[PDB]
Amino acid sequence: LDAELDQLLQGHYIKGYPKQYTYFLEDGKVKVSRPEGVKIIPPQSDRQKIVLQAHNLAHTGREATLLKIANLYWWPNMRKDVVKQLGRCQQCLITNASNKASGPILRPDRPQKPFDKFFIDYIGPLPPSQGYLYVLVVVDGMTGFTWLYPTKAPSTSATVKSLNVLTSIAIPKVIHSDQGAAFTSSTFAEWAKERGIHLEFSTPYHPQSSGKVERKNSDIKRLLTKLLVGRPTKWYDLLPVVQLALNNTYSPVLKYTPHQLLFGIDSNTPFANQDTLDLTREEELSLLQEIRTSLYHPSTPPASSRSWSPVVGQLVQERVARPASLRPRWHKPSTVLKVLNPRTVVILDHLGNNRTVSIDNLKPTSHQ
Amino acid sequence: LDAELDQLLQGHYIKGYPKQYTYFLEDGKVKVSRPEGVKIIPPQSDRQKIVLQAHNLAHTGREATLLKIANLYWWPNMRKDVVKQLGRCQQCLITNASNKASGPILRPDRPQKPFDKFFIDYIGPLPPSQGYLYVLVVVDGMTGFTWLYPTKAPSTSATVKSLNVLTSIAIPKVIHSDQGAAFTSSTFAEWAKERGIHLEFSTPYHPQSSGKVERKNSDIKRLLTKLLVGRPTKWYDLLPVVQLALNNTYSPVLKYTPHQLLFGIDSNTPFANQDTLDLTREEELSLLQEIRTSLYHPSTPPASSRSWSPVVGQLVQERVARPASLRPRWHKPSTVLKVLNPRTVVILDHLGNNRTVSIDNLKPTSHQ
Amino acid sequence: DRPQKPFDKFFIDYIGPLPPSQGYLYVLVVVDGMTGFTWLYPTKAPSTSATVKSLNVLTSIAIPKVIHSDQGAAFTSSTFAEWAKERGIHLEFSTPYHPQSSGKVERKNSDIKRLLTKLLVGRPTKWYDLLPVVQLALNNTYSPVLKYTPHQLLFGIDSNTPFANQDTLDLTREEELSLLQEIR
Amino acid sequence: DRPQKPFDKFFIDYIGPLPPSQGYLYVLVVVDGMTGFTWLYPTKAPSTSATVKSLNVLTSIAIPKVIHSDQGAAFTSSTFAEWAKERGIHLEFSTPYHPQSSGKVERKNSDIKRLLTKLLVGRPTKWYDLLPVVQLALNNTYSPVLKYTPHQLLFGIDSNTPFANQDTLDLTREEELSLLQEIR
DNA sequence: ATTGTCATGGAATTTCGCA
DNA sequence: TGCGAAATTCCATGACA
DNA sequence: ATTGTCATGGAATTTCGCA
DNA sequence: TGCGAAATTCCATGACA
Ligand SMILES: O=C1c2c(c3n(c(=O)c2O)[C@]2(CC[C@@H]4C[C@@H]42)N(CCN2C(=O)C=CC2=O)C3=O)CCN1Cc1ccc(F)c(Cl)c1
Ligand SMILES: O=C1c2c(c3n(c(=O)c2O)[C@]2(CC[C@@H]4C[C@@H]42)N(CCN2C(=O)C=CC2=O)C3=O)CCN1Cc1ccc(F)c(Cl)c1
Ligand SMILES: [Mg+2]
Ligand SMILES: [Mg+2]
Ligand SMILES: [Mg+2]
Ligand SMILES: [Mg+2]
Ligand SMILES: [Mg+2]
Ligand SMILES: [Mg+2]
Ligand SMILES: [Zn+2]
Ligand SMILES: [Zn+2]
Repeated sequence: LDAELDQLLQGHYIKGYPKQYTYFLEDGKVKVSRPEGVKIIPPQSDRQKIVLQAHNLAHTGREATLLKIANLYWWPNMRKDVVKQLGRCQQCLITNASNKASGPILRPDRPQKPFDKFFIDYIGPLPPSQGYLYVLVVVDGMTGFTWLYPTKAPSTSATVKSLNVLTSIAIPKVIHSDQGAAFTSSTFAEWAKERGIHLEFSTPYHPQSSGKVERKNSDIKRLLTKLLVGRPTKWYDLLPVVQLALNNTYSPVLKYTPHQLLFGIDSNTPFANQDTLDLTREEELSLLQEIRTSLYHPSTPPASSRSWSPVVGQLVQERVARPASLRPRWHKPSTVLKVLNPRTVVILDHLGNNRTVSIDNLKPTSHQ
Repeated sequence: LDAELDQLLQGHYIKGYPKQYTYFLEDGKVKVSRPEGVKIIPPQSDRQKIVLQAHNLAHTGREATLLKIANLYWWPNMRKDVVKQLGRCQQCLITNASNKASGPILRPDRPQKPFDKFFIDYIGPLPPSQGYLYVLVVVDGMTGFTWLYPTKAPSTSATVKSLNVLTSIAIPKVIHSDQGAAFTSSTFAEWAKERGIHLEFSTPYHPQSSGKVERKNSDIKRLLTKLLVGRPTKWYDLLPVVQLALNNTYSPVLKYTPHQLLFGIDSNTPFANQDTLDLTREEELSLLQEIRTSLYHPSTPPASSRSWSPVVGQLVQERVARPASLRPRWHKPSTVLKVLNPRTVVILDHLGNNRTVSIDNLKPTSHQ
Repeated sequence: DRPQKPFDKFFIDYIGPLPPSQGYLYVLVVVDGMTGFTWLYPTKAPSTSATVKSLNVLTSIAIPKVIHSDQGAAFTSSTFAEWAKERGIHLEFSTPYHPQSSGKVERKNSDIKRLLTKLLVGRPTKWYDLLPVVQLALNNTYSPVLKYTPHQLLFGIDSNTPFANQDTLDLTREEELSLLQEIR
Repeated sequence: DRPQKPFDKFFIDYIGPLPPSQGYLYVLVVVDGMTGFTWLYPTKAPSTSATVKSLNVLTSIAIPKVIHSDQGAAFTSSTFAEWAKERGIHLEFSTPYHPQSSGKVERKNSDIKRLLTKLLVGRPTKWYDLLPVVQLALNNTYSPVLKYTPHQLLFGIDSNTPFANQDTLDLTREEELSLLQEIR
């Protein structure tokens, strides 16, 4: 834009160029005496190359790119031009970290009845004990009642074998699990359809979704650790002891044990609660139905000062799962198809695939 | 204490036992009709065994152990007895997690002059490039100026070879590093004594102490990642490009590049700042001395609501470095010998060894 | 006297020898006295070790105050007595040759022996895999005397597998001839 | 006219062939025109590739606006001209057989040639390891004309290694006889 | 086509025992 | 109708690799 | 015998250009 | 003496594995 700069040198006003400054010609280039010093005003036709050259030195963000440019040049709304470049640098978009936190977590309603929802997951590999390396953890959502099964691998075969023993007691409406090879298999889907069990899956690489079982994994390990202090790690024989120990342990916030929430009566275990001895099983089952409904339910916490929530059509980027050494931590921009809830979203990547992801594994693409 | 319980059955008042309750005998055991129900009052001589039996079911904390006990018994100040037991369970003390956060971080003063303090660390293993796997990162504390050296291992030999090339420019007062094999060696101590360089070491397993270099490690990798997008990871030839790129990059908060803080003048690099062209090198060096002193210094952040700060004589526990599967995450209690600063401490473990640790790798032993 | 509750009394007994299925020959039958809930464990023998191996699984879910059985060798052994003593379980025995349990239990054990027999005919070597379906059938079987099924009495909720189809349990003339053909 | 600054002009030249030390035979000498700061790189030849390999290390710390050298083959080559063009470095040459630099620089290059000679005598094969100490010596050497050392002029601070001991630099009668013994 | 959870032990707050 | 202490509740902290 | 750091891009706040 | 917009400053967020 040498035409735009011509009128400037003459002396007549152009939108963006402050009138109170002296625009002169020197060394065959339009200059301006600014408070900071004399800066070259490059023609609009040159500014993109300049912004790009400055940015490409260390692939710097807004201010660091501006501070370089400002050493030599001046032009109206420089940062608008810096930001246009940042938003078009594929390398910056896929390598840089987010600076916007996810919206506050959801506290899904507790399943209403026992056997409405199970949460399943594997712990392991653990030190080999009796040829076993893994533990299948099954947590009833409503009660917290846990069933532990030692396995030789986190396989479909071992899950099916174990779940066939569990399901002899009662059959669940839904089985929630993560996207582990063992649960996403066709053989497992077949095993569940065959029984009227609905398989629900967590968003990928988001274990907080399986929070219920994950949290119980912590207790199982903490207790095994304690019981194995100063002894070899022979956990296989402890699984039943741990299962019974935990299923009969008070949750200080509920003032109930998973056993009590499942049966409404302690069995012949130490310190069994005697409070309903004079009640009939019906009077007892009535009180249990009342306890199950009145349990404490946590509320969503306050959103952090700089949180972001998904919007349909928003350009968002998925986190690379197992990023190789010296490779980007982010995927290329994607479009938000549907906002399932404020923490779960459906995205369409560049390939054309529909993915249901957690906002924890997303960042909103910067500079729009 | 059957003598203590005798006077009770008779009807005369005992300190701790509320007078308004009816203390009777049934099935050869002292009972009490309490609002919750009829509970057995065991003799003081039995309470320790009871508390221990309840606790040992799932090695539960205060409330969960109390809720079990309270199902069968009642005695004055039950929790005082529960807490005495918790504080004596070695398994609980070494396995349980802390619930008290560290005090707020210190923001050590920026070294006054360049070469007063260097921060050194290794990045790697990286994808092999020209037989090289690691990068030796040397950050001047005052300026942030970085020197990168490709190595075949994080060895003393490679550090010495590299540092002999660096020290041809200037010799530093102190070299701060972590406790990596390469820096804690006798050969390295010898190399530094030989030069009047004082070796300073970070508390073990606390990379925030080497914060200055660690943070620069992030930039080096972020830039290498960007420059290697869609190309094989041939980083060896990029080290000089990256070094120059970063040393000449603006720190938005300082409004200076590490090069400018080291020399007070940009070299023949793109967008070199021309602001001191008419100044003499002396006028320029004078302004540089003024810039170096007026740089922004961050302040310690507010302490979290539930933070803990070390006290001499306090029973504290060190974190196990590489805890084996199903093994405790904590060491046995230790005594705080000296509080070096509110974030660094000297401890004496059970062995009789003096260790300078970070409070981040400590937890205050619960129940005193 | 305090009302009947679950885990007050478990009635245990062995069914078999049955035709071998997955190496198994017996079924240990555990019936909760109050609810009538049934747990079936396949064993390879009616021994104390097989009883202890099986009951160790059950007693990891809930411990009964009393175990009731006949004077079978596996239950009268000092090993079984030591196992129960360790768990605070009182052992109880019926008089030899006079097996008394309870109306509900006697009736339940009858349904078990008959339901097993019904499904054995045709597939006498496939019963190992059927134990979970047999158990769900038995536990979602309406009690005419109590108005509720053993699943309802134990959990205090309806089951996701209601067994509304009240089957024959009595062998068909075709199953009778097929059953008398196996006995050869 | 604008005052003299560091990185305005680097004066480069080769010292050697020297007795082989760690396979190296030459020293490329870089002297900043303004501060008089010296950088010494050992090469195996006075070639363009060895000059480019060495200067690529230096130009990763700071880039001079101008490089000044004599008409040596390594500096007059089109490869060296392409390298400098890429870095925006202007090349400058002294007239053949008439090597002009600057007073400060001519004097510095003299101290370099003499300091090297002084330490070569006795250990002519150990100079590779000495280049860092030689460099620190040279850069913490007080300038009578400027009042400051090249370390002070470049960094604007005192050095942690002040070379207060102003050594002879002139060979002792013992070093003279030992030097004339090597030349055999 | 889904979604965090909850034991833990000091601190804060409520309740108890007595008057 | 209010005190001091015990009991209960709150809730940040950290780990499920 | 020691100790976090700082690029990043929206938001908040200050400054600029003009009157 | 005050407006609207641009420039600057602030600062939470996350990663140095
Ligand atoms: O529980 C898990 C966990 C984890 C993983 N996986 C699980 O199944 C699983 O249950 C799988 C295994 C296969 C399947 C796809 C899933 N992978 C992929 C393969 N892989 C690696 O990439 C590294 C280890 C590993 O197995 C996980 O990384 C890691 C987090 N943790 C602990 C945790 C951390 C933070 C939290 F907040 C919570 Cl609540 C829990
Ligand atoms: O920088 C490091 C880092 C780390 C380690 N080490 C370093 O030298 C080092 O520099 C050594 C190596 C040997 C020496 C004893 C130290 N080990 C022990 C052996 N080892 C493992 O136990 C696991 C990997 C590994 O090398 C570290 O774990 C991990 C954290 N990071 C990244 C980081 C994380 C969080 C932060 F907040 C900051 Cl600022 C930085
Ligand atoms: Mg999993
Ligand atoms: Mg998991
Ligand atoms: Mg390190
Ligand atoms: Mg490091
Ligand atoms: Mg019998
Ligand atoms: Mg010459
Ligand atoms: Zn970029
Ligand atoms: Zn314990």
